[PDB]
Formats: sequence, structure tokens, C-alpha cells
Amino acid sequence: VKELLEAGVHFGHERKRWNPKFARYIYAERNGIHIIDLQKTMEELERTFRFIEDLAMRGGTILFVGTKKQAQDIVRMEAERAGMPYVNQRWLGGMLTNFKTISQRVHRLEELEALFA
RNA sequence: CGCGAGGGGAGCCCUAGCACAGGUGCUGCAUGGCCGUCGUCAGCUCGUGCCGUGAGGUGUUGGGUUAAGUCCCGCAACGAGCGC
Ligand SMILES: [Mg+2]
Ligand SMILES: [Mg+2]
Ligand SMILES: [Mg+2]
Ligand SMILES: [Mg+2]
Ligand SMILES: [Mg+2]
Ligand SMILES: [Mg+2]
Ligand SMILES: [Mg+2]
Ligand SMILES: [Mg+2]
Ligand SMILES: [Mg+2]
Ligand SMILES: [Mg+2]
Ligand SMILES: [Mg+2]
Ligand SMILES: [Mg+2]
Ligand SMILES: [Mg+2]
Ligand SMILES: [Mg+2]
Ligand SMILES: [Mg+2]
Ligand SMILES: [Mg+2]
Ligand SMILES: [Mg+2]
Ligand SMILES: [Mg+2]
Ligand SMILES: [Mg+2]
Ligand SMILES: [Mg+2]
Ligand SMILES: [Mg+2]
Ligand SMILES: [Mg+2]
Ligand SMILES: [Mg+2]
Ligand SMILES: [Mg+2]
Ligand SMILES: [Mg+2]
Ligand SMILES: [Mg+2]
Ligand SMILES: [Mg+2]
Ligand SMILES: [Mg+2]
Repeated sequence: VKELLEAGVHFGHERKRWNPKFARYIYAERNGIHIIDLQKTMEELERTFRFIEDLAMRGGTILFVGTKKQAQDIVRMEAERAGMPYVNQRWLGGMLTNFKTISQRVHRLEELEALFA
């Protein structure tokens, strides 16, 4: 059921701003706009979710991100819809690499929670 | 130490020798301290992270505002320290 539903409203986008690398996943080009190979997506979808489901049962925590507005809140709801960590709230420098100093901002939010109740 | 003779010790004083004092003599280019100054100027940096072979850069820049690096929004940065 995954297939046609993608063709539902989830393929083809952009034009003349692509990247030759991505070209292998491309199918054609109508109206000047690029048409993505729907059938090939399906394959990558399988391999991906294999890892997704795997790391899920492994109990891993996935970090979701998308500051882009056209996916702003969609990242939000789906996040609590799994308890999985995430940030579409505009990314930051050292989110992961400087996770130490960043997490201190959290420990400060905890303290604010302390006076918030 | 004795009844007293007399002698002797502390102290202080002078005379004597020695140890040593004393110096507003030099060096602020050997120094502490304190003070003047740019300046009551908004400025000067640290930790971590990222960029760079490196000196270093980023933050501290940008837009708004203030007496002000004041605050705000923004931002590969997140905070913090001596400063207002
Ligand atoms: Mg803080
Ligand atoms: Mg006698
Ligand atoms: Mg006698
Ligand atoms: Mg006698
Ligand atoms: Mg006697
Ligand atoms: Mg007698
Ligand atoms: Mg007598
Ligand atoms: Mg006599
Ligand atoms: Mg006599
Ligand atoms: Mg005598
Ligand atoms: Mg005696
Ligand atoms: Mg005399
Ligand atoms: Mg004399
Ligand atoms: Mg002299
Ligand atoms: Mg001096
Ligand atoms: Mg002032
Ligand atoms: Mg530090
Ligand atoms: Mg450092
Ligand atoms: Mg350096
Ligand atoms: Mg900062
Ligand atoms: Mg500076
Ligand atoms: Mg600088
Ligand atoms: Mg900048
Ligand atoms: Mg600023
Ligand atoms: Mg300013
Ligand atoms: Mg930001
Ligand atoms: Mg900033
Ligand atoms: Mg301040």
C-alpha cells in the first residue's frame, strides 16, 4: 500500500537547481520540473525502514530535525508520537559535537522547571 | 658569704677595645607600594565547539536601541570572566 500512496502526493520537485549526484534517483522531467523515480524510492524505503525498525527494537533513540517550515510542526507532533528526541526549533552549533556545553542549557531548563512549580 | 671589717653582683654613667651604627649618597632601566594617564572611554579576554597548514578567525559580527559589548531579534556557535 506504500507505493501508490507515495504517488498520492509525494514525488517530483524542484528544477534546474539539482545536483548531478542525485541524478541517478531521477526518472524524467516534465513542465521543466524534475520527476523523481517513484519505483526506485520504494526500494530505498525498504532498506531504510529495515534499519529504522531494527534500531527501534534495539531501543535506539532517533533525533528528528527539520527547521524548514513546510515540515515544521509535522516533525513536532510525530516526535511525541513516539517519544523520540527531535529539534525543528532551528538547529545549533555543537548540538552533537558540543553536546556537553549544549546540555548545560537543558540542566538550566530543569532548574527553571524547579521554580516553575 | 659575717657582728663589723672587707669584698662582691644587678643597674646606670663615664673612659677603652671590638662587633656594629648611620646616609635626603647613586641607580624608578633592579624593585614593592601608591599615584597620573589614555578613560568613566566601552571596551579587554577565557572555556568548549567549528573554520584555517598556520599566524589566527568565529563568539565580540549583522539589523534595532542605548550613556554603555544596554537590551532585543537574528547568527557555527553555547556560555562565562574582569568591565557599564
Ligand atoms: Mg544559560
Ligand atoms: Mg659573710
Ligand atoms: Mg666573718
Ligand atoms: Mg667575712
Ligand atoms: Mg650582712
Ligand atoms: Mg650577730
Ligand atoms: Mg660597720
Ligand atoms: Mg669599717
Ligand atoms: Mg677598715
Ligand atoms: Mg667591695
Ligand atoms: Mg651574684
Ligand atoms: Mg661625664
Ligand atoms: Mg673620650
Ligand atoms: Mg651619605
Ligand atoms: Mg613601581
Ligand atoms: Mg559610560
Ligand atoms: Mg573558562
Ligand atoms: Mg579556547
Ligand atoms: Mg593561534
Ligand atoms: Mg554569546
Ligand atoms: Mg574585540
Ligand atoms: Mg574578535
Ligand atoms: Mg558571524
Ligand atoms: Mg550581538
Ligand atoms: Mg551596538
Ligand atoms: Mg541560532
Ligand atoms: Mg551572537
Ligand atoms: Mg552586562
